[PDB]
Amino acid sequence: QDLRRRFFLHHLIAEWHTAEI
Amino acid sequence: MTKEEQIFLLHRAQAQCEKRLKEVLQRPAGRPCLPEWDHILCWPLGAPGEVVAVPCPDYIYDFNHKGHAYRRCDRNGSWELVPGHNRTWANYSECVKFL
Ligand SMILES: [Zn+2]
Repeated sequence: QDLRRRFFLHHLIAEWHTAEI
Repeated sequence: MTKEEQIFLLHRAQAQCEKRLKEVLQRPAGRPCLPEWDHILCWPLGAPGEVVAVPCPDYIYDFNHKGHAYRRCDRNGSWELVPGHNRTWANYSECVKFL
């Protein structure tokens, strides 16, 4: 789960951080 | 921290957000931005017309816990959308390294 935890956060941040800026 | 452990803390932080939202509705005043849960953290009451800054939540392992996430609360009391899109504006660039 070393990269599984980080890649899960990729999804949260991708659709979280809505400032395309 | 494992993936499933991180998901459990998110569910815990989501439960405390529902409490803070159910309580602020029980004690209303003015027209501020209401608490929201955006699947990451719980945005608090926002002063109308100002940028709202929240510390990067310490229950996220991959976050820089010394930075801040930011939202925009307009003078109408609603969280500002992204210009040109139907999504609430939020800047998490201080929390993560890949932004
Ligand atoms: Zn994926």
